Amino acid sequence: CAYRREIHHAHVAIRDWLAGDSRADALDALMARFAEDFSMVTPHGVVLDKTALGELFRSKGGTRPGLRIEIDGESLLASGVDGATLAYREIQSDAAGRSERLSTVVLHRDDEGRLYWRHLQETFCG
Repeated sequence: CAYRREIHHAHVAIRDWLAGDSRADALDALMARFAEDFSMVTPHGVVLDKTALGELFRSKGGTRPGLRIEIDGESLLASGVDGATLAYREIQSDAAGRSERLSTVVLHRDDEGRLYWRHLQETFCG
């Protein structure tokens, strides 16, 4: 579905950016997926707004060569005319190692079907 697709495509863009295999003007296009009022809770229990996430991604561009990101365990928790809330699992692996986290995302949709990230919370596993 469109929601599952957005979760996957966003992470492919994130992976390419972190690995240094991104398209031209990649970061702006990536940050455009996030709503103005986006907020997230990282696995460290730290809160980041859109501006803060953008600064973080800027500093991390190309820092994880060969990075691979796997998304699975997607579950539609709620959905309506304004969007949906879903849960999923994210696995990251590179030379430095592998990490697993569980996430909850709130996606906002406009009438043209376009999706924007409104909220994201992640929790480390293992």
